[PDB]
Amino acid sequence: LLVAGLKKEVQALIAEGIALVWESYKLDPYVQRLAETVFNFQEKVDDLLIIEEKIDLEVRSLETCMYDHKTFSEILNRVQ
Amino acid sequence: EHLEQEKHELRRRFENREGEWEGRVSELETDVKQLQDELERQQLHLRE
Repeated sequence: LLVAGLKKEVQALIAEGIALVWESYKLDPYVQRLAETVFNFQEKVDDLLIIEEKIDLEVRSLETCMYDHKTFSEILNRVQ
Repeated sequence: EHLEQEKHELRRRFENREGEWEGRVSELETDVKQLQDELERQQLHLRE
C-alpha cells in the first residue's frame, strides 16, 4: 500500500512508452524519464524495507517486553 | 508527434548518406593513392 502511489507512476510511464516507437526521437527523453522514475521507485522501496522491518521488530518486542508502562511506552515511542 | 518522427527520420537519413559520402571519398582517395604509386613504379621502370 505504501508504494502503491510510486508503483503506479512507473506503470504510467510504462503506459506512455507502450505508445512510443523507435522512429520517434521521443524514445531518448523517455529513456531519461523512465530511468529517473524507476530509480526513485527502487530507493523509496529500499527505505521502507528498512523502516518496516524496524517496525516489525518493535511490534514483536511488545509480546516479550517487560510488563511495565515505561517499557511499553518506550516501545510505542519508537514505532511512532 | 508526427513532426518529431519526421525530424528523427531526417536526422537518420542525413547521417546515413553522410557516411556513404565519407566512404565514397575515402575509396576514391585510395584509388588516387594506388594509381600514383603505380605511376611512380612506371617512371622507375622507364628509367630502369
